[PDB]
Amino acid sequence: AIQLTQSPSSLSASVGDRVTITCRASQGISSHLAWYQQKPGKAPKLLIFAASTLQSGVPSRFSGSGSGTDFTLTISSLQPEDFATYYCQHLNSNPPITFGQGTRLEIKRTVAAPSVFIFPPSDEQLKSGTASVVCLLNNFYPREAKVQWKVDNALQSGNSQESVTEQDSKDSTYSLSSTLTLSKADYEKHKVYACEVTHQGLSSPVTKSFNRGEC
Amino acid sequence: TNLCPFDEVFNATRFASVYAWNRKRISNCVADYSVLYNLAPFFTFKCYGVSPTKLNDLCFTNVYADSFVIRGDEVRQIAPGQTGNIADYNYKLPDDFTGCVIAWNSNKLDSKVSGNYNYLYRLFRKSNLKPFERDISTEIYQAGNKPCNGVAGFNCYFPLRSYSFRPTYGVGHQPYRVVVLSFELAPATVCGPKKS
Amino acid sequence: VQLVESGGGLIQPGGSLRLSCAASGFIVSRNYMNWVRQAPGKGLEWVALIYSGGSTFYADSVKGRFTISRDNSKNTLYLQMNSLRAEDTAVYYCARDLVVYGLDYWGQGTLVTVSSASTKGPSVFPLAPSSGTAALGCLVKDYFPEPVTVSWNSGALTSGVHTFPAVLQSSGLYSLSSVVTVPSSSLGTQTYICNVNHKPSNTKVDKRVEP
Repeated sequence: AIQLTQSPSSLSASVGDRVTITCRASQGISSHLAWYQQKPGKAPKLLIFAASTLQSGVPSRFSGSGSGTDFTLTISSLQPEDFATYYCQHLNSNPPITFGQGTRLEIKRTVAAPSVFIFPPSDEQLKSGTASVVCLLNNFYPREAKVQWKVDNALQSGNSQESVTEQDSKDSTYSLSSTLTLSKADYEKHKVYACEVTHQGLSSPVTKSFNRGEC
Repeated sequence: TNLCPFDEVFNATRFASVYAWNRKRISNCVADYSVLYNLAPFFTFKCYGVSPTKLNDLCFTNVYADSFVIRGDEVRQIAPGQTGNIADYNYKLPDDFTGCVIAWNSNKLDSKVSGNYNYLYRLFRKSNLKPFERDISTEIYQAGNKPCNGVAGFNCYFPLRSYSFRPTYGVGHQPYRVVVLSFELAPATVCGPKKS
Repeated sequence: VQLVESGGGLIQPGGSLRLSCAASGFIVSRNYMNWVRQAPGKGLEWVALIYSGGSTFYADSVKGRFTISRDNSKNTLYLQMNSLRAEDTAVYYCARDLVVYGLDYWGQGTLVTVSSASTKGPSVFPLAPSSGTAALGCLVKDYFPEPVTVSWNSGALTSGVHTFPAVLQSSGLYSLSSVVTVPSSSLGTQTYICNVNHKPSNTKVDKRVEP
């Protein structure tokens, strides 16, 4: 049936900027269109319906614009919390309702380098049969950060496994979690366990390390 | 035996909104359909419980011509045993319907470029319509347990919507005048030419 | 005011499952109600629709296997799912529909995850802080399927916490890790413990974090 396409797919913008997302329909539908906001891990929230009118309970910096076959959501005074994925919908009177594929809106901010931390396994865990070292990079920007595990200054690959948060609603900062996983055999074969963070907000790669069976 | 005022139903000025459909009663006349040759050539024509060309050679007690405007993509619901907001809250044919359905594009007739907000359909209704039932009320629809009584508000919705017929639209969205002939078989008073 | 749903989880391929979403502020027997699903990290996909007068409609991808019901008495809407193929894995949302005015109220989500794999509770291991602001937390290893719920002091500690997206180890098992930054001046007096609920296996587990 009708087809809805949003542009752009991804989008980065700085607080206070006027941002415009667009929704294009492959058929002129008069003003039967709704805009939805979906913050991560949450249901979507209706912002705009009738393609221009503002739903109740929604901030006024949301311009419902467009008509005919091309529409734009314009947020004017961009805000940190307004990081979400933005969807448009065909408000059709007949069943098969369709949404756009969505736009991911990422906030831009100033460089902030990560607090680094490192957590040797638990004797609890060691009693099981594997061990799990864990490095952590807290509250930084931008996403792009290099984490290098070193084990007696020998670099490890393959057993690492990173993981990132969603940009923060309050401050727009990511946090990262690396996890080196070795059997207790390979674990006791080494003494120094280090984690070396290279980031743009750091002038020199920070390291945080411990020693097996110490402190 | 005289002719039937079909041309008076089609060549008729304008049609009712689907929710409040017209029904002209027909009795004492002859079923000649070549009258309809001339119009926007009236292309969509399907019958149920009766065969085409067996019509000029049949007789029924009473005959009804229901008329209304709907948008094109919704014409598939004017048929027995359909669902959709039209087949359910505006105009329902019975499952055993015997009769014919006729529909022509009226984009040239009922589309203002400013938008024709005169054609209306019921959007909100508690229950389905019984076949050949008409709901005219514009009572405020109570979507919550909290009663509405006049105020259009949250969980208090007025139940009709304009069709907004614009000539630009993709053809699914364009107006269609529709006439539904109900063939009901008392002494018979509506027959075809081959029985005059 | 509210729409609250329940009934998803792990289930084999070909199996069957019945979601249910219950309503506050409006009777479902009076409104157009929808089930919309969202595949993991994919977009939105409409799935079923029930009219106030009971007429149902389905997306082809689910036609003839799903059946969207309701119960006027309990004021609740259902979604019975049979012949469950594996592609059906997603978050399932119910929603109230005001057709021309949009879907104004939504549920919270329930995750139907359809895999031939076997449920498996996690295990929790502490992350003792570095003996300014000293960070500490919990690890949660080798469980299935998603998700797990993680709280710090049963909802007390909420600022500066970050819980990480589960990663899928080569062992086909998830493992994630929650952390918080607290003042260095509280690590010996204040007692910190994370709470892990894993509904899919009935695995509720608490464990303290000490230097």
